[PDB]
Amino acid sequence: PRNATVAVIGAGDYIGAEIAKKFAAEGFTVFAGRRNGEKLAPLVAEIEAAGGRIVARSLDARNEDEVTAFLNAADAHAPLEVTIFNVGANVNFPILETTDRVFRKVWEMACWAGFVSGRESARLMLAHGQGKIFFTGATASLRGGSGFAAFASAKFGLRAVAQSMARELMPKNIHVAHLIIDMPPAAVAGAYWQLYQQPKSAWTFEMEIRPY
Amino acid sequence: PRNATVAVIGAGDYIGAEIAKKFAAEGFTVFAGRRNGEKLAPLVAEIEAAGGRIVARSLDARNEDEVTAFLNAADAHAPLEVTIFNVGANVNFPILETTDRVFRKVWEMACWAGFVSGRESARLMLAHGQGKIFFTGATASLRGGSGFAAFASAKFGLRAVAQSMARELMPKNIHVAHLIIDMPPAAVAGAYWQLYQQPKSAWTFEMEIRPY
Amino acid sequence: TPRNATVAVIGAGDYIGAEIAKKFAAEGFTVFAGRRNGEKLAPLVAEIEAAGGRIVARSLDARNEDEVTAFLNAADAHAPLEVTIFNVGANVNFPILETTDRVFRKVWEMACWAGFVSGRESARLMLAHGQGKIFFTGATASLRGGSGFAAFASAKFGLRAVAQSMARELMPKNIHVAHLIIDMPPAAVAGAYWQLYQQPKSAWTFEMEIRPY
Amino acid sequence: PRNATVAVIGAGDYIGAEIAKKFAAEGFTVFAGRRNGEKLAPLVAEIEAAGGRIVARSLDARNEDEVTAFLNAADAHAPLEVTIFNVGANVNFPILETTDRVFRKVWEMACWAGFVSGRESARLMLAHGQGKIFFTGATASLRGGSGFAAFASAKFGLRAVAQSMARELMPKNIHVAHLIIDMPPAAVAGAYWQLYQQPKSAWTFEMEIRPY
Repeated sequence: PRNATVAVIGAGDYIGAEIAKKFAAEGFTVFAGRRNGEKLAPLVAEIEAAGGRIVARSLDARNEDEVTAFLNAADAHAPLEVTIFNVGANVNFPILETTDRVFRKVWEMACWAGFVSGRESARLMLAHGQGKIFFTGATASLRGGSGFAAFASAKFGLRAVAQSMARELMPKNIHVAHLIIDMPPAAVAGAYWQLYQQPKSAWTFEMEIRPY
Repeated sequence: PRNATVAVIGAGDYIGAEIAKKFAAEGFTVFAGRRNGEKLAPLVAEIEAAGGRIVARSLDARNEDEVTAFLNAADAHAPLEVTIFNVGANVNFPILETTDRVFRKVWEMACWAGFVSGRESARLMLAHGQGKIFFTGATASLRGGSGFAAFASAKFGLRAVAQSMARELMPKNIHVAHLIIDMPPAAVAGAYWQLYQQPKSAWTFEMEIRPY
Repeated sequence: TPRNATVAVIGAGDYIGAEIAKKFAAEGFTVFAGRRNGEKLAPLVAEIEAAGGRIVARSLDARNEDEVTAFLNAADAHAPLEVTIFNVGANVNFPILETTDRVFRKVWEMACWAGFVSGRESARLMLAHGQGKIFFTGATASLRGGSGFAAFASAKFGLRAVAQSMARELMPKNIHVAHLIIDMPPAAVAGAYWQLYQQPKSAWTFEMEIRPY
Repeated sequence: PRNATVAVIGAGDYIGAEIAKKFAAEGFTVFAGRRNGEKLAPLVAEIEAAGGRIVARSLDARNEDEVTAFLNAADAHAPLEVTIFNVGANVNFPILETTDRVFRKVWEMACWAGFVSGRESARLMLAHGQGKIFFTGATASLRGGSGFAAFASAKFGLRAVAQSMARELMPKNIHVAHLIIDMPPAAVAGAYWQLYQQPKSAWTFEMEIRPY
């Protein structure tokens, strides 16, 4: 056991669940959040039967108050050392069929939410003097294809937040990273663990993984 | 001459004025747009003095209904052939001092507004079967520096919108372009004219200019 | 009215190169046009001269640094060298195990080495006049290396770096170094190079990508 | 042991030495090459006192015959499983001062040698049905600065070789990677160990590391 927490913002999918499993398996108390937090009960049982610690919460990440409360709670339980922001929103609409609602919603889910998760984690971590903030990217963080104006906009948006944060906070002992996924959920979790284990002398900001 | 309109969304600054001057000098009826639309009066004087046609309007680009009406007003006067989105927003705040309001407001001015201006320009131009949609970018569209989380996030976001639109609409005879600036505000207006003059067999999506 | 100036077109043997020569000659420059077999430039010379333009055709193997240097020195001696356009392609594809020592070396000599020498020697000549433009033709293989493209992409990436490094050094010294990436009509590429030529120093583009739709 | 060899081409610097020490400690038989192979004698003595296995050879990486013989020698000892190509050439000259001799020598040491190293490694590895081919890059692999025409040309060139080889060979079970440096040399060795440990479902092609 470590006297430390890991926040997994977006433990709904298999990737998010695997990240939770992995950091729990390594002795962190995992705070896991998804929209319908009752659906985390399978994951909790499995992790706790394996002897690991997890606090499951319902969380709409679009809501900045809930994100702040989620992260503050994690840090109150034990010092927050790692946040993994894992909130996707893969949608495709031709530009004319991209509504105001969809564009705003995707930004709120995939960019706005990551900004708030990143800022509030930084606030908690800088008080401890160390920490790691990891964001999940996609190929839409790198290039905007046809139909992906809403989605690529939010993912480019998140990438820029990660960059600016890294420029500011890497010199302040916070490892900001951006993992672009393009597999086993478990392989994504292993990749986050690999970023976690990097020493200060050789930190990677951006990594892309593909399955072969 | 000409029987067609140019919408210059962001005619408030020096760059926006010069673009309005340039496209009017080349025979287009320029629909200029800024916040305080009555501050366009010295520009409207100078342009009409030289024989150019200009319709000055108040415009808050964040408001999607105002943008839609602005672009519809331009098209109703003469077929809309060129939209140039040129909306500022250059701010710097450390991550912890980047407020909810700043982040959301910067996105609204610089990314959301660009998406609306773009999608609505596309609707109108596709009726005429041709047209050009140009977006002004910055170094912050390409990399996020320290303190630039809000601004870089929004410019990255605009880049992805421009990219996705280009992937879909360039095959449908609409030249979508993204002009990155690091000048003569007049030199920027010239660069846009270069992009306008390009034939369909040699269209550039992204062009970056800087002085020496 | 003739400009008292030359343009070196290194690689005037394809349609793109010929159109570049046609364009700069149409705008009043004397074009020095080089291809491996200079006698094959005879139709181009005839066409340019009948339209009122000036052109000197030479045989030039751009892998040969002595020939590149002599070609550029000759152009500058004629009239001040103002624009060099390096347009030496080489699109070839071989799986990695089938990419021979010969193919890899030759593609580098033609597409990268030749560009370095042309660039360096053009810079030497142009800096004496205090101005000039040095343009390099790139490809998508300048930006990413696909399967089978190890030799070609290596040389194109290599050319792009040379261009970047020359630009960082010489743009503040009044040389517009540029890199035009293509993937037409050939007349369109010439237009794009003319567009780059026309840019004022308050707004130069280093790299630009074009494609047809 | 691992009953396998690791070829370190460019073991004459501190980084090269550390890569050798690292893979030897993990039970590989390291084949270490540098221009004067007698200067590897201290490293051999250090690794072998620790219980590691290493063979030192003189190698001029510009010479394709020597590179091929080096890698054949490695594979003849035990299956070549990892090749790490690590031959730098960090020189700076203004363009007019970059001689024919310098531009060619730099390509020969830093690009040509890498190509031959990669092609020959792939030949040997494909016969065993697996392998990893790693290339050390620099910031000059990504952008060319003033004075770096020779170095950046060769480094860009090598990046491209790595890219093409990766596209072709990752589907055929060879992990090709490009580690961009910029720091302790042990940190570089650690990052290559990271890349070695990546499972097939989550391989990264390119990773940048820098110190903080």
